[PDB]
Amino acid sequence: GKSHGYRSRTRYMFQRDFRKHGAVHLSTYLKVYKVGDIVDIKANGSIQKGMPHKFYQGKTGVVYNVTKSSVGVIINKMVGNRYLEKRLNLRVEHIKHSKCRQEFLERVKANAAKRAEAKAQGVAVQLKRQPAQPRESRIVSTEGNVPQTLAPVPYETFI
Amino acid sequence: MAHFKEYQVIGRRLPTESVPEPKLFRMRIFASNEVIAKSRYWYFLQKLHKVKKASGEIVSINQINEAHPTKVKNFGVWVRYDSRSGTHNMYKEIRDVSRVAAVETLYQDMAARHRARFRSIHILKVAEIEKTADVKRQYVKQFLTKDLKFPLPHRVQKSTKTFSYKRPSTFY
Amino acid sequence: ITVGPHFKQANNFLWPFKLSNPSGGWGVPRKFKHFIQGGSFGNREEFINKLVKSMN
Amino acid sequence: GIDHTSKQHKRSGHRTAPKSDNVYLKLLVKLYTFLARRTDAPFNKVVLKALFLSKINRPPVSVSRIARALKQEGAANKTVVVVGTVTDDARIFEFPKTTVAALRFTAGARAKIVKAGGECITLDQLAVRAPKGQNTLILRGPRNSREAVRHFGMGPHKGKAPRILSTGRKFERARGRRRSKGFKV
Amino acid sequence: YVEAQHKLVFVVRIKGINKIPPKPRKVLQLLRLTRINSGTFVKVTKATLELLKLIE
Amino acid sequence: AKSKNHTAHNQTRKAHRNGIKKPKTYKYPSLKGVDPKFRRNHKHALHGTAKALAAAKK
RNA sequence: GGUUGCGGCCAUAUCUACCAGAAAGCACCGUUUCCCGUCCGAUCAACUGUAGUUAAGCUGGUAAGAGCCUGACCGAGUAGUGUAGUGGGUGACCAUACGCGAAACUCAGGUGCUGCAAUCU
RNA sequence: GCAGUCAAGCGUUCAUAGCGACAUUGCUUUUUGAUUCUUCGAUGUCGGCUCUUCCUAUCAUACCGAAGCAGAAUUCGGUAA
RNA sequence: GAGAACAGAAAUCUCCAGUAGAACAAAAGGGUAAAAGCCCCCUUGAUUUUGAUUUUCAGUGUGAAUACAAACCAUGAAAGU
RNA sequence: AAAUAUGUAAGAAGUCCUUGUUACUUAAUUGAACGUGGACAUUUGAAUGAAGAGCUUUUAGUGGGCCAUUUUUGGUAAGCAGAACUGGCGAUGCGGGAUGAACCGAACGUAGAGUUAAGGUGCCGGAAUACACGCUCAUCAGACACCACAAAAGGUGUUAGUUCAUCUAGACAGCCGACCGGCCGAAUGAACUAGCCCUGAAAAUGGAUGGCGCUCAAGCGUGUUACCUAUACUCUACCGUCAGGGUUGAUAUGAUGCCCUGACGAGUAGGCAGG
RNA sequence: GGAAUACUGCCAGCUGGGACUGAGGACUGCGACGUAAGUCAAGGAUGCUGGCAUAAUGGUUAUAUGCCGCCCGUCUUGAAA
Ligand SMILES: NC[C@@H]1O[C@H](O[C@H]2[C@@H](O)[C@H](O[C@@H]3[C@@H](O)[C@H](N)C[C@H](N)[C@H]3O[C@H]3O[C@H](CO)[C@@H](O)[C@H](O)[C@H]3N)O[C@@H]2CO)[C@H](N)[C@@H](O)[C@@H]1O
Ligand SMILES: NC[C@@H]1O[C@H](O[C@H]2[C@@H](O)[C@H](O[C@@H]3[C@@H](O)[C@H](N)C[C@H](N)[C@H]3O[C@H]3O[C@H](CO)[C@@H](O)[C@H](O)[C@H]3N)O[C@@H]2CO)[C@H](N)[C@@H](O)[C@@H]1O
Ligand SMILES: NC[C@@H]1O[C@H](O[C@H]2[C@@H](O)[C@H](O[C@@H]3[C@@H](O)[C@H](N)C[C@H](N)[C@H]3O[C@H]3O[C@H](CO)[C@@H](O)[C@H](O)[C@H]3N)O[C@@H]2CO)[C@H](N)[C@@H](O)[C@@H]1O
Ligand SMILES: NC[C@@H]1O[C@H](O[C@H]2[C@@H](O)[C@H](O[C@@H]3[C@@H](O)[C@H](N)C[C@H](N)[C@H]3O[C@H]3O[C@H](CO)[C@@H](O)[C@H](O)[C@H]3N)O[C@@H]2CO)[C@H](N)[C@@H](O)[C@@H]1O
Ligand SMILES: NC[C@@H]1O[C@H](O[C@H]2[C@@H](O)[C@H](O[C@@H]3[C@@H](O)[C@H](N)C[C@H](N)[C@H]3O[C@H]3O[C@H](CO)[C@@H](O)[C@H](O)[C@H]3N)O[C@@H]2CO)[C@H](N)[C@@H](O)[C@@H]1O
Ligand SMILES: NC[C@@H]1O[C@H](O[C@H]2[C@@H](O)[C@H](O[C@@H]3[C@@H](O)[C@H](N)C[C@H](N)[C@H]3O[C@H]3O[C@H](CO)[C@@H](O)[C@H](O)[C@H]3N)O[C@@H]2CO)[C@H](N)[C@@H](O)[C@@H]1O
Ligand SMILES: NC[C@@H]1O[C@H](O[C@H]2[C@@H](O)[C@H](O[C@@H]3[C@@H](O)[C@H](N)C[C@H](N)[C@H]3O[C@H]3O[C@H](CO)[C@@H](O)[C@H](O)[C@H]3N)O[C@@H]2CO)[C@H](N)[C@@H](O)[C@@H]1O
Ligand SMILES: [Mg+2]
Ligand SMILES: [Mg+2]
Ligand SMILES: [Mg+2]
Ligand SMILES: [Mg+2]
Ligand SMILES: [Mg+2]
Ligand SMILES: [Mg+2]
Ligand SMILES: [Mg+2]
Ligand SMILES: [Mg+2]
Ligand SMILES: [Mg+2]
Ligand SMILES: [Mg+2]
Ligand SMILES: [Mg+2]
Ligand SMILES: [Mg+2]
Ligand SMILES: [Mg+2]
Ligand SMILES: [Mg+2]
Ligand SMILES: [Mg+2]
Ligand SMILES: [Mg+2]
Ligand SMILES: [Mg+2]
Ligand SMILES: [Mg+2]
Ligand SMILES: [Mg+2]
Ligand SMILES: [Mg+2]
Ligand SMILES: [Mg+2]
Ligand SMILES: [Mg+2]
Ligand SMILES: [Mg+2]
Ligand SMILES: [Mg+2]
Ligand SMILES: [Mg+2]
Ligand SMILES: [Mg+2]
Ligand SMILES: [Mg+2]
Ligand SMILES: [Mg+2]
Ligand SMILES: [Mg+2]
Ligand SMILES: [Mg+2]
Ligand SMILES: [Mg+2]
Ligand SMILES: [Mg+2]
Ligand SMILES: [Mg+2]
Ligand SMILES: [Mg+2]
Ligand SMILES: [Mg+2]
Ligand SMILES: [Mg+2]
Ligand SMILES: [Mg+2]
Ligand SMILES: [Mg+2]
Ligand SMILES: [Mg+2]
Ligand SMILES: [Mg+2]
Ligand SMILES: [Mg+2]
Ligand SMILES: [Mg+2]
Ligand SMILES: [Mg+2]
Ligand SMILES: [Mg+2]
Ligand SMILES: [Mg+2]
Ligand SMILES: [Mg+2]
Ligand SMILES: [Mg+2]
Ligand SMILES: [Mg+2]
Ligand SMILES: [Mg+2]
Ligand SMILES: [Mg+2]
Ligand SMILES: [Mg+2]
Ligand SMILES: [Mg+2]
Ligand SMILES: [Mg+2]
Ligand SMILES: [Mg+2]
Ligand SMILES: [Mg+2]
Ligand SMILES: [Mg+2]
Ligand SMILES: [Mg+2]
Ligand SMILES: [Mg+2]
Ligand SMILES: [Mg+2]
Ligand SMILES: [Mg+2]
Ligand SMILES: [Mg+2]
Ligand SMILES: [Mg+2]
Ligand SMILES: [Mg+2]
Ligand SMILES: [Mg+2]
Ligand SMILES: [Mg+2]
Ligand SMILES: [Mg+2]
Ligand SMILES: [Mg+2]
Ligand SMILES: [Mg+2]
Ligand SMILES: [Mg+2]
Ligand SMILES: [Mg+2]
Ligand SMILES: [Mg+2]
Ligand SMILES: [Mg+2]
Ligand SMILES: [Mg+2]
Ligand SMILES: [Mg+2]
Ligand SMILES: [Mg+2]
Ligand SMILES: [Mg+2]
Ligand SMILES: [Mg+2]
Ligand SMILES: [Mg+2]
Ligand SMILES: [Mg+2]
Ligand SMILES: [Mg+2]
Ligand SMILES: [Mg+2]
Ligand SMILES: [Mg+2]
Ligand SMILES: [Mg+2]
Ligand SMILES: [Mg+2]
Ligand SMILES: [Mg+2]
Ligand SMILES: [Mg+2]
Ligand SMILES: [Mg+2]
Ligand SMILES: [Mg+2]
Ligand SMILES: [Mg+2]
Ligand SMILES: [Mg+2]
Ligand SMILES: [Mg+2]
Ligand SMILES: [Mg+2]
Ligand SMILES: [Mg+2]
Ligand SMILES: [Mg+2]
Ligand SMILES: [Mg+2]
Ligand SMILES: [Mg+2]
Ligand SMILES: [Mg+2]
Ligand SMILES: [Mg+2]
Ligand SMILES: [Mg+2]
Ligand SMILES: [Mg+2]
Ligand SMILES: [Mg+2]
Ligand SMILES: [Mg+2]
Ligand SMILES: [Mg+2]
Ligand SMILES: [Mg+2]
Ligand SMILES: [Mg+2]
Ligand SMILES: [Mg+2]
Ligand SMILES: [Mg+2]
Ligand SMILES: [Mg+2]
Ligand SMILES: [Mg+2]
Ligand SMILES: [Mg+2]
Ligand SMILES: [Mg+2]
Ligand SMILES: [Mg+2]
Ligand SMILES: [Mg+2]
Ligand SMILES: [Mg+2]
Ligand SMILES: [Mg+2]
Ligand SMILES: [Mg+2]
Ligand SMILES: [Mg+2]
Ligand SMILES: [Mg+2]
Ligand SMILES: [Mg+2]
Ligand SMILES: [Mg+2]
Ligand SMILES: [Mg+2]
Ligand SMILES: [Mg+2]
Ligand SMILES: [Mg+2]
Ligand SMILES: [Mg+2]
Ligand SMILES: [Mg+2]
Ligand SMILES: [Mg+2]
Ligand SMILES: [Mg+2]
Ligand SMILES: [Mg+2]
Ligand SMILES: [Mg+2]
Ligand SMILES: [Mg+2]
Ligand SMILES: [Mg+2]
Ligand SMILES: [Mg+2]
Ligand SMILES: [Mg+2]
Repeated sequence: GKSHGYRSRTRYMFQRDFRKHGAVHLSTYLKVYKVGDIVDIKANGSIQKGMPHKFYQGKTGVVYNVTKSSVGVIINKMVGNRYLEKRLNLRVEHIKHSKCRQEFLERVKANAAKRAEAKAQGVAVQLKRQPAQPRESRIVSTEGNVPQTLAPVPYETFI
Repeated sequence: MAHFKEYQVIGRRLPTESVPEPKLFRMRIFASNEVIAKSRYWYFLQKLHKVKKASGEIVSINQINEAHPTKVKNFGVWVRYDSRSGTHNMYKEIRDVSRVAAVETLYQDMAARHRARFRSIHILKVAEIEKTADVKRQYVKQFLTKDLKFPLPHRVQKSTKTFSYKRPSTFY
Repeated sequence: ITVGPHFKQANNFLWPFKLSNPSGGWGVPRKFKHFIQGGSFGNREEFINKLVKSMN
Repeated sequence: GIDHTSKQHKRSGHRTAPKSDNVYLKLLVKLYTFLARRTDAPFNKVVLKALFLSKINRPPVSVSRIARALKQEGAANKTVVVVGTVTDDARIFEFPKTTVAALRFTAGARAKIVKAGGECITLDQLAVRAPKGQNTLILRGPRNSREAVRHFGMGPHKGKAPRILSTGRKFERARGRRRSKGFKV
Repeated sequence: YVEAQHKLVFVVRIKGINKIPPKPRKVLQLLRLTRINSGTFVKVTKATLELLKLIE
Repeated sequence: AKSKNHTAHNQTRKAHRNGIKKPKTYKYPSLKGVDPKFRRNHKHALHGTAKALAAAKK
């Protein structure tokens, strides 16, 4: 018979890390989650209550609810062809605080402060990001570095 | 790997804030063009130092013409090559008027008697044989003798008309 | 050629170029080996000009 | 050969002229096709499209729906346009004046429109008075009020209504309709 | 003198439209080469540079 | 007799014809599954901030 | 800077040995009426700060120390792996092309950082 | 089922005249399985008799090589269907 | 490991060591060390109400589960659970 | 502890300032949501593409599948059984692989001209009995992916190469008075490696590198050019389909028209349309 | 030391030979040569000459020749079977 129950195949997945076990520290409990927070989901084996199904491990979603010990998180999973809307009630030991968006705020805020530099001066803005570029012409000095010339090495057995 | 050129190919690791001015490295590469030679370069350098082409850059590439191209020379050729069951090293001697012409005939010989395609051959060193009498392989020595004359018997002359009106002769 | 600020829309304005097969062949026996090995199929760098021009 | 990034020889879903044969309807279109082409008026385009609609897409615009729209701030005097038939509604009492340009008006609609001293304009008359359709208020009847649209998308837990012939008890209230018999929906 | 690396590249698709894996197949569409022997210009950047080489 | 058992072959293909859609989001999402005594008190917080504009405008 | 109450991270903080520790604090320690807990005032409780003490707990240093943390074109562009050909090989396997790229090894360095409060030559 | 290779051992002595353990590379499809492609609007199902032809992995016969071939006999092998 | 009348391999008592090498009904895996283990004290949240969510899924049923609300209780100095 | 594959974000539904509501929440004008009024756009906050974006109803067939590369289970194995990803066959002709469901190339309205792919260019057969360096002589040589098999083990056949030993302090063969010497005058001895070929290599009608036949190939390895021709690519004419635009202001004989423009065209089961 | 030459590449450098095509049907466009009158190769072929009615040419049909082409219908993963 085939065996498909809830936590099957999670053996290595829900394991706590080598030399990290026991009680979970207080940074996890001392974190505040309001609605709209974008959180990463990773289960914790020490806490059995209110933990994600193994699917949502690694997924990231926006918390839609805040309750006593848990936060409801709305997540998007695909079934057939579409994404339906899943909402999980998960405890805080299983919730991270996602660094995905965090930098975007530190981007916008730096963008508005560089806007005042075109307001107080009038130079061109260059706000939107541009990907890495072909580089450029340069000159490489032979001074103190003269190219040392290599050949291929023959074949010899090392054992 | 078609009809051959020699290239000085000079390349280096990319410079870092830690280390500006990393060391330049030069290889002489026998290839058919600059795209292969540049690629050929990174092939061996990745067999020598820790560099990718992604991590490095090429500083220069320059063709090297023969200095005395109408002067007959005797060449030593050091070759590493993989064979069907193993990979081994060889010394061969080639007599020609350039290094290119000699590498050109090098790869054919490695194809003809050892079945060695280009990809399985490394050219370790190719240098001119300084004197005579330092020439090892005897198939070169035959043409080193004093006042060397030989015939070319049994002359076969390509025809044009598909029918010919006399029994031909080979007499040269 | 200079790339520059409006290259996105200047290039996008351009319909993709319909070209004939190379006049005088592809130079190789077999196209789908890489340029470095057997010819065509890859970045041939400056050698794209001899090809594209013969496909024009 | 092409690797096609979209489907060949696809036609757009929209109609072109109506499916109806009514020779007068076909004329009003010949009018407003011309209008919408040679004007800047977006109203003519809108009326043109709405002339091809099917009786399910042109639900009756009730007179009370016209009246409440005149109680809109700033639209009070505008001549209202309905590209379909207009119905009488006894449920109101004091109905204002205006003029209403429609395809058809029910007998109660027409006669009661005029009792308040107003005109029933017919769409070409409206076109001549308002070639750019200016100071016009276009009204639409509800198309989701329909019977058939009540049964659409009938799933478990969708709270829709089933196709059903008789109705009462004994009819589809037992197993699956309550926690007491089977499950509920 | 080490030249500036090239900012501009020309890509002509030399393969037919048959039997192509999805991720390359989608890329060739996004570079607007859906037909054999057709070509477009591409601005070289580590964004599009990865669109090449995957299309190689 | 014996026959096939299962496959996923061709299903990615079928699911990419019309497929894969998107979550089709709106502003003002549904409140489904939110604390009752939030959504209870939240009613009266809005019930009251109504009168505030049923006064101010006059 | 030491020291303590509550800490964050939870070995650069652990282990083993051996020394050093002024001031204050911590302890160790005296007490067995009362609340209180045990077979046993050992742990727990209460009284006292008085009778005594750095021996220990504790804090530091020392160790070609264990472990742990860190670095590197150390090994290694090696193992593996993504893409490719009407590449090689009877095969097993293997090379080359465009890319991604380890762990062991080795050399090297480091051995808690720090919050709120209080207190002390 | 048939045959290689290595050669510890057998053969008084002596690996290999003739053999051959441990292993290991194979061929064959007159064995049996494994499979279920063909045929279930039907390919007559055992054996024999009769007759032809093909195979060779040769029982005899022709010519040979080897022997632990004196002769005689035998054995191993080659060209041989 | 080192130690005590009979007391021996095995009885009960002691100290030191001991990251879990034990225990948690059971299959196996995960999880737990001032505990989730051992032991003791008190209790009946194995209760009421009725919705939502996860797995399986057609996003039906069923089984099992998670986070709440509204009561009414247990426990503890309490926060809590 | 990878590679590959995988969830999320990259804005006007944004970032903030203020302070009204409530029965929730707090030591509390603490919060929590939800509002009022207000600050900022120009690269509006990566690339690339968009043949337009969203939405709804209904209904056919199907619900035996199979194949290739790769990852992969059972099995000695199978043209065997069973999974993963993609591509295909089925449902599909075309050029190539002689032959062929699935391979390579390329997918198809009617045509002309050009050029090519995969594959080829002695003759069958369109296209160099082309150029170049070697190798190979087989009393079944060999001849090109899928593919229509051969292995261990041998070869004093021939070819290149490796290692160790001897040799100008004159060796090794040879002639001359084991060893030594004279002349000679540059190699020698052994163990190896892998190319082509040979042995290994036994089946039943007569037979198949596709066929003739090819031996400094018309074979094998390698290089360089010319050339041949697909329903593919480029240019143009024509038929149809879809899309966008103009137009009864007219003066006849069609506004379902007339006219301009761009793209596209495989198809079984099946749907629909125009006939 | 001063060239030459090869090789690769550019010219909005000048010229010779061949092939297929001539869609459209007053004028509207953008141009170029012009001191100008005006001319042009500038939003699709015109000029000239000849040849043909016992007929040139075009359709059909039979035969021949080069290359090609398995029996439809059906079920089937797969049928010329
Ligand atoms: N800025 C002028 C605007 O004009 C508008 O009205 C006029 C037009 O601008 C508008 O024209 C259409 C509009 O109907 C439709 N719903 C949207 C469409 N984009 C508009 O078109 C507009 O944009 C397109 C594209 O850039 C231009 O080609 C066109 O010239 C322009 N008018 O419709 C009206 C004419 O039919 C409004 N009054 C208002 O938004 C504003 O005044
Ligand atoms: N209009 C004509 C009348 O219609 C009647 O039917 C209409 C109603 O009377 C009938 O409702 C039945 C009713 O028959 C019967 N005597 C009482 C019953 N509670 C009603 O049922 C009502 O509640 C049930 C749920 O409990 C709903 O399913 C139903 O739609 C609702 N009408 O449902 C119909 C409306 O939807 C009779 N069937 C018919 O014989 C009579 O002529
Ligand atoms: N047993 C026979 C065969 O063995 C094969 O075994 C192959 C695999 O085990 C392994 O192949 C790996 C492959 O798994 C992985 N996904 C990609 C990688 N490039 C391959 O690598 C291998 O093949 C490439 C081919 O060019 C060689 O360059 C490389 O040296 C070799 N290690 O190496 C073997 C081939 O060298 C296959 N499993 C399969 O074809 C079949 O089972
Ligand atoms: N019988 C009288 C005589 O004896 C003769 O003597 C022969 C026999 O004694 C013996 O022959 C044997 C025979 O016995 C046995 N049954 C068969 C075996 N193959 C034969 O073997 C002999 O003959 C064959 C064939 O000629 C040879 O190939 C073989 O080398 C030989 N030893 O060896 C002699 C031949 O070598 C013959 N039998 C016969 O012709 C002659 O007239
Ligand atoms: N990317 C900016 C966008 O701006 C949008 O804003 C658009 C609308 O919200 C705003 O529309 C206003 C409307 O709010 C208000 N209640 C009525 C007013 N007449 C509209 O105005 C708009 O539409 C009218 C009518 O066509 C035009 O005449 C006028 O030009 C236009 N501003 O006009 C804007 C378009 O001009 C949206 N907020 C959103 O899609 C997005 O943030
Ligand atoms: N509960 C009633 C509500 O209270 C609101 O006020 C409460 C909060 O919303 C308000 O806080 C405001 C906040 O509204 C606004 N959107 C942002 C602002 N920074 C906050 O201010 C807060 O932080 C600052 C320091 O940063 C403190 O000095 C201040 O006391 C504090 N209330 O302070 C109050 C307690 O924290 C408003 N008055 C209003 O919406 C309503 O009356
Ligand atoms: N043109 C015939 C060539 O031989 C190939 O086929 C050859 C093989 O099929 C066959 O080889 C078999 C071997 O399988 C089986 N053991 C039986 C037979 N004794 C062998 O034959 C072989 O004999 C020896 C090697 O043993 C070789 O010298 C000989 O050339 C070869 N025929 O011999 C055929 C003829 O030599 C192909 N037909 C073809 O591709 C190739 O060009
Ligand atoms: Mg199982
Ligand atoms: Mg883990
Ligand atoms: Mg980990
Ligand atoms: Mg529990
Ligand atoms: Mg070049
Ligand atoms: Mg190095
Ligand atoms: Mg050397
Ligand atoms: Mg070796
Ligand atoms: Mg040497
Ligand atoms: Mg040689
Ligand atoms: Mg190699
Ligand atoms: Mg001649
Ligand atoms: Mg002659
Ligand atoms: Mg003659
Ligand atoms: Mg040509
Ligand atoms: Mg070719
Ligand atoms: Mg060729
Ligand atoms: Mg040309
Ligand atoms: Mg051309
Ligand atoms: Mg087409
Ligand atoms: Mg409504
Ligand atoms: Mg409604
Ligand atoms: Mg409901
Ligand atoms: Mg009814
Ligand atoms: Mg019941
Ligand atoms: Mg029940
Ligand atoms: Mg580049
Ligand atoms: Mg582009
Ligand atoms: Mg780049
Ligand atoms: Mg069955
Ligand atoms: Mg089935
Ligand atoms: Mg089953
Ligand atoms: Mg559809
Ligand atoms: Mg005491
Ligand atoms: Mg005490
Ligand atoms: Mg001390
Ligand atoms: Mg240490
Ligand atoms: Mg450090
Ligand atoms: Mg292969
Ligand atoms: Mg690589
Ligand atoms: Mg990546
Ligand atoms: Mg890295
Ligand atoms: Mg320490
Ligand atoms: Mg047999
Ligand atoms: Mg013996
Ligand atoms: Mg003997
Ligand atoms: Mg048997
Ligand atoms: Mg069968
Ligand atoms: Mg059978
Ligand atoms: Mg039959
Ligand atoms: Mg049968
Ligand atoms: Mg019969
Ligand atoms: Mg019969
Ligand atoms: Mg019978
Ligand atoms: Mg039988
Ligand atoms: Mg025989
Ligand atoms: Mg015999
Ligand atoms: Mg017998
Ligand atoms: Mg003997
Ligand atoms: Mg005898
Ligand atoms: Mg006898
Ligand atoms: Mg025998
Ligand atoms: Mg016979
Ligand atoms: Mg222990
Ligand atoms: Mg252990
Ligand atoms: Mg328990
Ligand atoms: Mg267990
Ligand atoms: Mg455990
Ligand atoms: Mg622990
Ligand atoms: Mg409480
Ligand atoms: Mg307030
Ligand atoms: Mg675009
Ligand atoms: Mg359907
Ligand atoms: Mg069905
Ligand atoms: Mg069926
Ligand atoms: Mg099968
Ligand atoms: Mg098969
Ligand atoms: Mg096979
Ligand atoms: Mg089967
Ligand atoms: Mg299978
Ligand atoms: Mg896979
Ligand atoms: Mg395939
Ligand atoms: Mg198909
Ligand atoms: Mg096909
Ligand atoms: Mg064919
Ligand atoms: Mg074949
Ligand atoms: Mg074919
Ligand atoms: Mg391929
Ligand atoms: Mg010919
Ligand atoms: Mg070939
Ligand atoms: Mg073969
Ligand atoms: Mg066979
Ligand atoms: Mg062989
Ligand atoms: Mg061999
Ligand atoms: Mg040999
Ligand atoms: Mg020998
Ligand atoms: Mg030899
Ligand atoms: Mg020497
Ligand atoms: Mg000699
Ligand atoms: Mg030698
Ligand atoms: Mg045979
Ligand atoms: Mg033959
Ligand atoms: Mg052939
Ligand atoms: Mg012959
Ligand atoms: Mg022959
Ligand atoms: Mg031929
Ligand atoms: Mg050759
Ligand atoms: Mg030629
Ligand atoms: Mg055609
Ligand atoms: Mg139109
Ligand atoms: Mg069609
Ligand atoms: Mg189609
Ligand atoms: Mg059809
Ligand atoms: Mg059909
Ligand atoms: Mg018709
Ligand atoms: Mg000079
Ligand atoms: Mg000079
Ligand atoms: Mg030139
Ligand atoms: Mg000129
Ligand atoms: Mg014309
Ligand atoms: Mg003009
Ligand atoms: Mg002029
Ligand atoms: Mg002028
Ligand atoms: Mg003029
Ligand atoms: Mg004339
Ligand atoms: Mg005729
Ligand atoms: Mg035929
Ligand atoms: Mg049938
Ligand atoms: Mg059948
Ligand atoms: Mg069947
Ligand atoms: Mg079928
Ligand atoms: Mg089957
Ligand atoms: Mg059939």
